[PDB]
Amino acid sequence: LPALKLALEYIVPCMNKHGICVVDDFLGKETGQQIGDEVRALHDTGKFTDGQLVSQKSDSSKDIRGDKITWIEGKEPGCETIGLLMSSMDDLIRHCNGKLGSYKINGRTKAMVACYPGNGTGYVRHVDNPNGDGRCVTCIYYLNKDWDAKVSGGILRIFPEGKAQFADIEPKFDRLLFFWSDRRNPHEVQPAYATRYAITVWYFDADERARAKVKY
Ligand SMILES: O=C(O)CNC(=O)c1nc(Cl)c2ccccc2c1O
Ligand SMILES: [Zn+2]
Repeated sequence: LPALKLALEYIVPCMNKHGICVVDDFLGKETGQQIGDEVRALHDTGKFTDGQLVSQKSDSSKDIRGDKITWIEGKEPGCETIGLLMSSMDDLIRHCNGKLGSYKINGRTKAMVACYPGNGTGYVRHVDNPNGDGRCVTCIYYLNKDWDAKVSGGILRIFPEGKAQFADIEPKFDRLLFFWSDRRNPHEVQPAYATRYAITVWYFDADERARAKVKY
């Protein structure tokens, strides 16, 4: 489907009504696989950090670390398909401008590739942008083939601001996700028992970002 059709007939209305939207088979198998290879290459070549310090025991040899990350601009050699993913995300956002709430997106962060090693670590409940730093939309792309939460866990659980119920999102291969970055979407990553890859990009609202500068 053309970016515009997907955006106008689904993303725009979905976001305004739910603020949490999922798009499966975003780029297709071939492209998704190539991205998976680039991300795996980054890992195998030691480009990721050692992982978030989860448990710092008296002894450091036994320390437990979680999600590993690496920032990608999208033009570096070996990550061009990722840059392509980022472009696809952008073209999609552009077709939504003026329709995603009253926000006016004028920029984004670089891509943050994250890898949960599968040692039972997850990510505590949190809000991406709780202090109004400009980020209005969180965009996540998953690259995990044949991922079964019942077996590997790693489920993304979001707790919509008012609703009681929460939404469980599986980090399925070639899946794209959109959700408001503010306090309306507190979320967390349940313990992952298998290698879990995801690529995140945050979009900035023009006004919020402009005055964020003031307050720093
Ligand atoms: O990956 C997922 O399905 C959900 N991930 C997150 O919500 C998430 N959020 C933040 Cl702010 C960070 C921040 C740093 C590293 C990983 C993060 C992460 O996976
Ligand atoms: Zn988050």
